[PDB]
Amino acid sequence: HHHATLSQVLDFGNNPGDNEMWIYVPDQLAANPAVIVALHGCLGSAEGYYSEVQDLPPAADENGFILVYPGSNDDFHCWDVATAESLTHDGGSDSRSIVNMVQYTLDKYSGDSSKVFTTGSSSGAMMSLVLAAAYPDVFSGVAAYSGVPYGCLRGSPGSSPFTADQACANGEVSRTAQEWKDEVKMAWPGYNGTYPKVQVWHGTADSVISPNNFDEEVKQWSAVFGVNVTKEEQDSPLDGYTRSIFGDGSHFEAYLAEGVGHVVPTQVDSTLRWFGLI
Ligand SMILES: *[C@@H]1O[C@H](CO)[C@@H](O)[C@H](O)[C@H]1NC(C)=O
Repeated sequence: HHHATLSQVLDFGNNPGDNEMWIYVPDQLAANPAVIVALHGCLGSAEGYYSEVQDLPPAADENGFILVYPGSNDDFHCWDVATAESLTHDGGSDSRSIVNMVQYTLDKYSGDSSKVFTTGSSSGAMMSLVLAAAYPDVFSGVAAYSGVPYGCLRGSPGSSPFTADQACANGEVSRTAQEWKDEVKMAWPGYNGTYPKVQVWHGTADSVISPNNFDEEVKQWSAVFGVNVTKEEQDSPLDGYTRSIFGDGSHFEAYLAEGVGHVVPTQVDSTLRWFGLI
């Protein structure tokens, strides 16, 4: 029988970041399919991430949504989370290319523009929060595994963990919740609108991206949404994962995984439930 496979899309429109686009389209789609953008980490690739999170493609088969795997061949295969272009709405670079991949997909498959989501690990988690801050008009939910608060690397000469200024990855950058909220506002000056629901994950033993970044991400998004922790669930979804539920639970939740390092493995069902797809 025919089987869907990951395939590179060689022309998806304008590509300011000079990125690759790969797509997994199930053989049977929902009538108005959702789109999940799945973002690899540094030194990774679209094909690598397709293998790294093995439960995503079967979930697409079961639910009839489309997976878009962008790929970066620049800066140690890291996503640009440092330049003004990538960090800003309509600015350019990788984030605009990713949005163009989304628009290509919505147009070709008559997809549901209200059901575009993004998930990523490490560098890809960092980019997922860039997409949340700079393109909240495109994305309705994000799931960031082992990343860094939006804007931490603003101005940096690169976005990999090998640059000279490694203050963010080393956990040395602490800003107030208000400062992190104002950072998010800088992604789209004058925008006073919604932001996609944000789910963040980090491991307490991460030697690459300090778990201090989890605390900074919590400050950032609790300020954006104006929420505080209302409930904590132990061992949720797995032993040692502490789930922090903020407000009424509809905008921001966070998971700190005891003993886990770089990166927290993707919990597909937790992320799909967050996106409302299951
Ligand atoms: C956006 O919100 C700020 C307060 O955060 C306010 O000063 C500004 O007037 C608002 N923009 C518009 C167009 O109303």
